[PDB]
Amino acid sequence: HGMKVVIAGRPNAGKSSLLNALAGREAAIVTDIAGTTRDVLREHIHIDGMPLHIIDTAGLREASDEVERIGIERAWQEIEQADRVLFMVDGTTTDAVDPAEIWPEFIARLPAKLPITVVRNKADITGETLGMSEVNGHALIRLSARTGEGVDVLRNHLKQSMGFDTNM
Amino acid sequence: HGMKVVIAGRPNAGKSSLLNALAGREAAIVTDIAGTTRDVLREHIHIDGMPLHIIDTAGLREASDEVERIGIERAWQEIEQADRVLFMVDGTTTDAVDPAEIWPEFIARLPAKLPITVVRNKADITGETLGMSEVNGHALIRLSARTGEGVDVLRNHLKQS
Ligand SMILES: Nc1nc2c(ncn2[C@@H]2O[C@H](COP(=O)(O)OP(=O)(O)O)[C@@H](O)[C@H]2O)c(=O)[nH]1
Ligand SMILES: Nc1nc2c(ncn2[C@@H]2O[C@H](COP(=O)(O)OP(=O)(O)O)[C@@H](O)[C@H]2O)c(=O)[nH]1
Ligand code: ALF
Ligand code: ALF
Ligand SMILES: [Mg+2]
Ligand SMILES: [Mg+2]
Ligand SMILES: [N+]
Ligand SMILES: [N+]
Repeated sequence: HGMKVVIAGRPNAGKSSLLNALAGREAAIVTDIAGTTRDVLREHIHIDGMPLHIIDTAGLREASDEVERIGIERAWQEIEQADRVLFMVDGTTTDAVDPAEIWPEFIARLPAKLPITVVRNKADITGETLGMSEVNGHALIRLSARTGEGVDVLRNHLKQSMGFDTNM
Repeated sequence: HGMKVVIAGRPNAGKSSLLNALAGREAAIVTDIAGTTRDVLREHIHIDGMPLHIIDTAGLREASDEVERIGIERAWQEIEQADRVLFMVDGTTTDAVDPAEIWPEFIARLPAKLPITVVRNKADITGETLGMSEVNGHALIRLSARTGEGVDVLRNHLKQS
């Protein structure tokens, strides 16, 4: 059961690290090498009983080999079918918070009704204030997938935003 | 719930192809490049009502690529914890059917008593008679993960076993 949250963004942003933080398990390989993840990885999790599918994808860039090209094509296929996208941003590589200043082509390609949460990762390095805010109507979260600081704010956000109804 | 079936073997054996055949979707990326799969891939399926976790792994070898090396260590970790291993052999690379001939080091490393099914893949290229047999007490299945021929025999085997 549960809605689909897709984690997407540039290589090395910390997407698999976030998947692992959310799954509470080393589900995905994490290294400092861009293009570590190629296959789509999915974890089914629960937050206070609410089921949720978390989907980790290949970092989006010009592909360095055929496998990574296919992983990126599949990433877009998952984004297109997502219920929400977590746009993961390496906070050390940009100071911009509005995703139109970060990567407008990414934002523009997203399906019309698809909600996006901007996740500024690596707050442990940048020293940004942890937690939730808003920018141009998008949820904005600052956290560290590596240390786990601020990931509870994301969990609460997913709890509050990814709900659905059901019966027998 | 459901038992854990781990598909394991050399690179390019057709492990991800078999995952995709069993899962009925393009769950894993398939190419002719050794070391395509590195992360462990898991698909929960039901076969005629029976729940199974089918687990696809990095082809086993001494890899140079750091990520493939990690995937191979993780493949061994899955094998260690499996309820059955499907040992996939590329039928085009050997006529041998006994896994002791094919790759004794692999068979010897498996947990004591972990059941192993030898799967001779690429029967569409070799012309081998599809279906189930046995070798030295091991189940042996000849099939083509690409065309799907003989995969029904594997499905029935998993249900039975
Ligand atoms: N300092 C710090 N490093 C991080 C954080 N999140 C990820 N990393 C590192 O960034 C690199 C890439 O992480 P990974 O999860 O593989 O990125 P992906 O390619 O987007 O999946 C790895 O060296 C991670 O350990 C973080 O919050 N803080
Ligand atoms: N002709 C034929 N090719 C196959 C079959 N199964 C896999 N292949 C090919 O073998 C290559 C490796 O397949 P793949 O599933 O990625 O191998 P893996 O590394 O073991 O996962 C690919 O080019 C596949 O299309 C088969 O049954 N018949
Ligand atoms: F660069 Al990656 F998963 F390794 F997006
Ligand atoms: F060589 Al592979 F999955 F690509 F075992
Ligand atoms: Mg990754
Ligand atoms: Mg594979
Ligand atoms: N990475
Ligand atoms: N492959």
